[PDB]
Parts: sequence; C-alpha cells; structure tokens
Amino acid sequence: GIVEQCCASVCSLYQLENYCN
Amino acid sequence: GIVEQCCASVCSLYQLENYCN
Amino acid sequence: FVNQHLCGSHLVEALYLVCGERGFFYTPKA
Amino acid sequence: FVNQHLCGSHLVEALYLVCGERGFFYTPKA
Repeated sequence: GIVEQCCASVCSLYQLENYCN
Repeated sequence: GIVEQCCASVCSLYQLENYCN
Repeated sequence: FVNQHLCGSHLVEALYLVCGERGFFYTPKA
Repeated sequence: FVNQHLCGSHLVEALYLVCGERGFFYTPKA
C-alpha cells in the first residue's frame, strides 16, 4: 500500500499516479 | 460532489464522513 | 472545524483529520 | 518533490498536487 511504498520507503511519481482517479 | 457541498457551500461532518473509506 | 467553506488543500486536510486510519476518496469534478 | 519519504499530511499533500483535477484515493491500511 501507499504508506509502505511512499512513507516507510522512498516514494515515486509512478506510485503516486497509481492513486489518482 | 464534495467541492459543491464543502467549498462552494458550508461543509458538514456528515458530508466529510461520506468520503472516508 | 468542519462547519465552514473548505477549499483545495484545506478540504483534503479536513478529510485526512476526520477519516484518520480509514483514509478517504477525494473526487473534485464529480 | 516526490522522490522522498512522504508521511501523513505530506503524502496527502503530494497526491493533491500530483493528481490535480483528477483527485485521488488515500487508503493507508491496505
């Protein structure tokens, strides 16, 4: 999930855009 | 939608909680 | 704090604080 | 600004700025 991938580890634009509608 | 109901007009806790998962 | 005009980042902030560990969906244009 | 540790309100802020008029879903515990 986004917290494991962007908080606990370094985020990426690919990850964030996976969560836009 | 949330912008019409909480930005353009006064928001409420009922409205906001409609958008929690 | 929720009974006012909440626009842009301030509305997202309100959802974050109210919904907590449940998370939320923010869909502005629908 | 997105290639760092983004936690709590800072992650929600990043989603808001990146996704813009599309909006987003924030689901922390899944």
